[PDB]
This record gives sequence, structure tokens and C-alpha cells, in this order.
Amino acid sequence: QEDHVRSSFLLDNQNSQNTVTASAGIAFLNIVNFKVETDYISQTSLTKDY
Amino acid sequence: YTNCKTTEDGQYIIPDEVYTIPQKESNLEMNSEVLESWMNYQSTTSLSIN
Repeated sequence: QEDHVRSSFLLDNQNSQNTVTASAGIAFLNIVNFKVETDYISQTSLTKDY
Repeated sequence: YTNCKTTEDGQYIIPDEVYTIPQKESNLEMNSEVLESWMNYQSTTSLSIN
């Protein structure tokens, strides 16, 4: 009797997360007040098996 | 079947004009193959402006 068993397992995984927050405020002396804030979140994940 | 001839192991009746060589051979071959692939992708973008 002969018996061979071969088991290969490959796992891959990537997570990528970017965050940006840009704020800007011009605040005069109670005449003009202009405030701007932008936000940007990019979250990805990729898992592969075999 | 005049002589009621029998194989030596006593398993079968054979005609008088034949003879049996006992070659009790067995061959087994089992091949199993499993392939499994798993790809998981996940994305999430989020933009905020004020």
C-alpha cells in the first residue's frame, strides 16, 4: 500500500485605509466668517484564499 | 463435467478440459483532488464637505 496526501493552503490579505481632513476658517471681527471643512475616508480590504 | 473437476481452493467447479492458475491479485487506486478558491473584496469611500 502507498498513500500520498498533499495539502497546500495560501491566504492573502490587504487592508488600506486613507483619511484626509482639511479645514480652513477666515474669521474677521464680526463682519465676515467663512469656514470650510472637507473630509475623505477610503477604506478597502481584499482577502484571497487558495 | 465427467470428472467433477474442481479448482484446488474448492471454490468453483470446472470442466475436465480446463485448468486454472490461481493468481489472486487486486489493484486499488484512489485519487482525490480538492481545489478551493476564496476571494473577498471590500471597499468603503466616504467624503464629507461642510
